[PDB]
Amino acid sequence: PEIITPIITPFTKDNRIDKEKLKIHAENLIRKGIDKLFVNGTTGLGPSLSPEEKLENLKAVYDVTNKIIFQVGGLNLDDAIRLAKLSKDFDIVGIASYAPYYYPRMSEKHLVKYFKTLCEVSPHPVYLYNYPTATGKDIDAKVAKEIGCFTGVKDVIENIIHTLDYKRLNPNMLVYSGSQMLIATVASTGLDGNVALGSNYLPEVTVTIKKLAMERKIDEALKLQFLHDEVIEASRIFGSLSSNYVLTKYFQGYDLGYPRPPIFPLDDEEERQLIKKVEGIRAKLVELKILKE
Amino acid sequence: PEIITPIITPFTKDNRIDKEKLKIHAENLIRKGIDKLFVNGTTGLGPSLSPEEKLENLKAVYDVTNKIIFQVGGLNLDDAIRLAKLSKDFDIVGIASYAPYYYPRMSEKHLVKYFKTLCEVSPHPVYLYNYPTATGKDIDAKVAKEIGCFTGVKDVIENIIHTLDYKRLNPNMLVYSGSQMLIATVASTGLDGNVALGSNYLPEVTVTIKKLAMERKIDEALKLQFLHDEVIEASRIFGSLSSNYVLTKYFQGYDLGYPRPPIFPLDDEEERQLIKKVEGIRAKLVELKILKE
Amino acid sequence: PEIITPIITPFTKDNRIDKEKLKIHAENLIRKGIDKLFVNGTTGLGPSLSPEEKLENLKAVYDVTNKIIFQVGGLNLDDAIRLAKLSKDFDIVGIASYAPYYYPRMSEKHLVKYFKTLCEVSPHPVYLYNYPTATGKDIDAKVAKEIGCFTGVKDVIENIIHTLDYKRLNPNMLVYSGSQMLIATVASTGLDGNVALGSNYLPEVTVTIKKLAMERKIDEALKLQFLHDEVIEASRIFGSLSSNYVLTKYFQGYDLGYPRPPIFPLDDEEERQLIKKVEGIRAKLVELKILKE
Amino acid sequence: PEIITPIITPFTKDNRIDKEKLKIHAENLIRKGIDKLFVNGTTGLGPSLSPEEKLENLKAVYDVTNKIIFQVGGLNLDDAIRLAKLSKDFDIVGIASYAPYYYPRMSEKHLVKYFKTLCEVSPHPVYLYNYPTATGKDIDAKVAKEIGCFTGVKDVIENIIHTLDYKRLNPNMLVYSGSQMLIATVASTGLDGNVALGSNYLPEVTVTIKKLAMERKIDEALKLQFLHDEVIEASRIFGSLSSNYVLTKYFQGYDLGYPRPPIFPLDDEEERQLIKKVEGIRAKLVELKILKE
Repeated sequence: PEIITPIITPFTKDNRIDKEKLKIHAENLIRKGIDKLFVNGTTGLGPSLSPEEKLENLKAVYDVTNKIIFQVGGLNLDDAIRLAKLSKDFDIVGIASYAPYYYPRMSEKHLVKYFKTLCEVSPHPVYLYNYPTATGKDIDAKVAKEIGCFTGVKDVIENIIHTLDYKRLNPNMLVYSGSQMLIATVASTGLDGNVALGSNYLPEVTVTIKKLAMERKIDEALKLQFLHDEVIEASRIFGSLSSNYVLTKYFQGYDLGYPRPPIFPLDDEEERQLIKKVEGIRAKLVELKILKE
Repeated sequence: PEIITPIITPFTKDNRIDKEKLKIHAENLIRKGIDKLFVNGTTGLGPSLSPEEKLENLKAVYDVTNKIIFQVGGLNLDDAIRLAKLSKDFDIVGIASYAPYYYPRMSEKHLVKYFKTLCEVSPHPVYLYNYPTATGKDIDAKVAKEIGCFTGVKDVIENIIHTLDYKRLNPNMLVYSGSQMLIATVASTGLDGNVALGSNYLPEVTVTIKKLAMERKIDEALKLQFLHDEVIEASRIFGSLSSNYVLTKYFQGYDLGYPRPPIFPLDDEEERQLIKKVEGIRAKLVELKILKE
Repeated sequence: PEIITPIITPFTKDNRIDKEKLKIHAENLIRKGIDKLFVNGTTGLGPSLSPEEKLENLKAVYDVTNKIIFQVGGLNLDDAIRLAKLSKDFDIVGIASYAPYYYPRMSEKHLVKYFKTLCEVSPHPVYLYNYPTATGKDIDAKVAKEIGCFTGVKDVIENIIHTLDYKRLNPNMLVYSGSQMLIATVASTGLDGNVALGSNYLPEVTVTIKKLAMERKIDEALKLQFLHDEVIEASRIFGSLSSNYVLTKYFQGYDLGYPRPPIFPLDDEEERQLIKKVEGIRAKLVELKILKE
Repeated sequence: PEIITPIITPFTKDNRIDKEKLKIHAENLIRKGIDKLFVNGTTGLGPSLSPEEKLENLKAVYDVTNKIIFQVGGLNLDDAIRLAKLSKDFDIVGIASYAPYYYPRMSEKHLVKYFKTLCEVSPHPVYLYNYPTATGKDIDAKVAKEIGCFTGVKDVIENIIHTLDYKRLNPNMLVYSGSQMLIATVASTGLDGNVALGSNYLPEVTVTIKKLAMERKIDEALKLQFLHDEVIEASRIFGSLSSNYVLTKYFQGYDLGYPRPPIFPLDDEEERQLIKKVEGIRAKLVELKILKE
C-alpha cells in the first residue's frame, strides 16, 4: 500500500512558482514517509500552469526525489507531447494526464486517441488521472482497457466499485484511490494505495492511518480518519484549494506562499477563522503523539 | 458485521404477490446465513406495492423469520403511519422509510418533518433508507443527526465517505453500506454491514465474502467479489430488477415468479441469453465449492 | 395556442380530496379562460394519489368541464390500465402518463412497452407527460416517435429546443411546453401552448400574457411575465407545491384546503411571509387592471 | 435583435492559427449579415489557445472588422488582465470571460472577485460568457447583478427562463441566448439576440430565420429552423467542434483547415459520411434560395 501526495504548487506574490518553497515541501513530505509525489495535479493547480511551469515543477521536485509522477495533460496535445518527451531526462516513476477538460460531448474515439498519442511518445510509464467531476468525463475501467497502455490509474472519485473495476478488468494495472476515506482504500481492499489531498498538510496522519490499517487497529485508525475528515470539512469553508496553503503552514510550520488567482489566497481574517476551526484538532493530534508540538 | 438482503417480492403471472414463493426464498436466505431481510425495498419493488401489499409482504416473511426490517414509506404519510402502527404486533428488528420520492425541491424542513413523524408513531426502531439516485434526495449524516431518532441507516450509494460520515456524526447509529463493493464494507472499515442486492441470488457468495474478509483472506475474497461483479454486470443487459428473478431461479434452483410491470419480466430469449452469460460463473463457483451442482 | 392548467388537488384536514373546493377551482379557471385542465399532474400531487383518488379527481372536475386531460400513470401498470379503461365513460380530451418513476436504469424497451401498453387499452387520445427531473427519465422526441401513439406531449423542462424536437420529429403531435417562460412558448414559436404552473393562482396573468403575445405587444407581455416570475420565485422560498395553496387563496379569493403530507402545508408564519412578498405584485396587477381590487 | 457568431479558429495541419483563413471566414460572415464576431469562444477553442494565440486571433479578425467581442478568460488571471489591457488600442465591442473552469466547488466570493478584477482593468465593456456545462459553474442573473459591472451576457444554456432572468434583474444589460432555438430567442421574446454556433457554416440560415421571425412569418422560419436542427444533429455524430470545420467548407465553399487536437479533425471517411448526411439539406436550401448552388 502506498500514499501518493498530489503536491501543492507554491506561488510567489508575483504569481511565479516559488521553487525554494516547493523544494522544502517535497523534502518534508518524503521525510514524513510519503511514497510518491504527484506533480501538476488538481491540488497543485496543474490546469492553471503553462507547459513550461509544469516542467519547472518537475525540475524543482526532482532535485529532491526521483519518486515522481509528472502530470502533463492539457488542451493542446502538442504541448502534452513535448512535456512527455522532455521528461526522458528524468528518472521518474511516470507521467500522467487527466482527460481533456472543459469541452462537453467529446467522443470516446477522440478521448482514446488523446491518451494513445501520449502513450506512443512517452519515455516513461503512463498513468491515467481520472477526475470526472473536474474534467467532465469518465475514463472508466472499460475505456482504460480499450486504451490499453496505462501502467496505472489514479481514480479521484468516491465510487469505490468504480475504482475496483480497473483492477478487475486490467489485472496488471496499479490502481490508486483518490477517495477521502483512506481507511477503506489504502490497504486490504485490493487497491495499491491512495492519492491523499490531506497528506500535504497532515502527512503524519495519512501515513499513520496506513500503518494502523495494515496492523488491524481499525478503531485507532478511524479516530484519525475522523480528525482528518474534520480538517477537510473545515477547508471547505473558504475553499479547499486555497485553504490547503494555510493548513500546510499551520500543521507543518513552513510557508507555502500563495495559490494562483482565481484560486485566491485566504485573507488574514479567513486564515484566523480557519486556524480557529482546526486548533482543537491539532491539540488532539499532539496529545496523540502524531504531531510534535 | 452483517449482510442484509433487500429481498425480492415474487409476483404471480396475474400480478399478485406469490406468498408461498416468497416464504421459500426467505427460508433459503436465512438458511444460507443472511442476517436480516429488508422487506419492501427497491429490489422488492416497494414503491410499486400498495400499503396493503407492503403489509402482506411483512406477514409472509414473518412466517419464516422475525429478522425483518419493514420498509413502510410512501407519498401518503397517513399510509406510512398506519403501516408503522400495524407493525406493533410483529417482533421484528425495525421499520424503515426512504425519503419522499418523485417531487423535486422538497425543503429540508418537510423532509425532516416526514421522518420525525414516523419516529413519533413507530413501535420499533426506525431505519433511514437513503437512496439518492432513486428518490432524488439525500438524507446525509447531518440531516440524519437533525432528525435525531434513527436507530440506523442503509446508505445505498457508492460514495463510501458519505456512508462513514453517518458514523462520525452519529456514533451510536448502526450504519450499513449499499455499495456493490462488499469486500470494503462488510468488515474492518467502521461499518456494521452491507445491504447486498446480489445476496438474493448468490447469498453464499456474499456470506462467504464476509467471512474471508473477517479472516483477512483478501485474495480469495477478491476473486469472489469479481465474480459477483460479473453477475451484476450481466444483470444490467436487460435490466437488473427484472434480471434478479432469472438469476435467483438459476443460481438457487427455485422459481420466484414475475416482477411487476413496468418492471417487465425477461422473455424466454432474454432469459436464455442472460443464463449464457453467467453459466461459466456458475461453473466456477461450483469448482470453488461455494455452490453445489 | 392554449393554456393548460395542471390543476391543484385540494385535500381536507382528514387528508381526503375536497370535491367541492376542486369543483369551485375548476369553475373559476374555466371562467377565466383556461383552455384545458390537466388532472393528477405533478402540481395536483398525482403520484401521491391512489388509483381511486385519481378517478375521484376526474369525476369532480368532469362535473364542471369535459376539457380534461386525465393523468393515470403509476408503477402498477394494471392500475394504470384500469384507469384508462374507466375513462371510457368520460368524454374528455385524453389520458396522460408520466414515465415510470423512482427506479433508475430502466431499459428503453421497458419504457416503450409501458407506454404502448397504455395506448393499446386507451379509449382516448394518449398524451406524454414528460418530466425528467421528477421521474429520472426523459422520453424525448425520438423515443416518443418510436412509441408511435401519442396524440400530444407536455414537455416540462426549461430546454426549449428539446420541446421543439417533438414537433420536428412528430409533425402531427400536439406539443406543449411546461417552461416557466410563457412569452417564448405559448405563441409564435412552433408550439401549441403551455402547461402553466402559475395558472392555478394567476390564470388572468397567463391568459393575458398569451393574448398580448399573440398581439405582438411584447413589452407589455414581458412586464406581466416578470411579475409572474417574481411570484414563482416567492413560491419556492417555502416549497412551490405547498405555496400554490396559499397563493391561490390570496389571489383568487377562495380556499383550496391543504396539500397532502409530506407535501406539508405552509405554517402560519410562512404564509404571512409569502403574502408579504407578493402583496405588492398583487397591488400592481390590480393597478394594471389584470386582477380585481 | 442581433446574431453573434462564436467564430471558429482555423488551424494549419501543423497546429498553428491559420490567420488568412480566419480573415476569409470573418469577411464572409460579415458579408452574409452577421452582426458581431465573438473570438476565442468555445467554438473557437478558446481554452485550447495560449494567451499569445488569443491575441493573435483578435489581431487577425480586427483586420476585417471591429465588431468583435474579445474573450480573454483563463486560469491565470494575470494573463487575462494582460489581454484585457492589450485590447485598449483596438476599437472593439468588448471583452468577455467564461467563469474559471475545471476546479469544482469554487466559492462565489472567488468567482465574483475574478470577474470584478477583470472589470477594474478593462478598457472596454465586459461581457459575461455563461457556459455552465463547460465550466462547471453558473454565474446566474443574481450573481451577475452582484458582480454589477457587466455590459452584456451570453447565456449558453437551453434553459430560456434562466436567460430571461438576466434581463429581469439587470434591465440595462444586453442579454444574448446561446440556445439552439433561434426562432424563440433571436427576436420578440425579450432578449437582444442569439450567439449561434451554427452561424459559422450557415449564416444565411441564421440571418433569414431572424428576418422571418421579425416579419412574423413563423411557418417559413420554422422550416429553416428544422433544417438547421438537422445539421446540428448530424454534426453530433462525430463531434460538433470538429464537424463545424467540414460543414463550413461544405456549405460556404472555402477551407477552414483543422481543429487543435484533442479536438481532432474528422478523417476523410467521417467527412464523407457527414456530407452524405447533409447534402439533402444543402439541395433543399438551394431550392428555397437561401443558398446559391
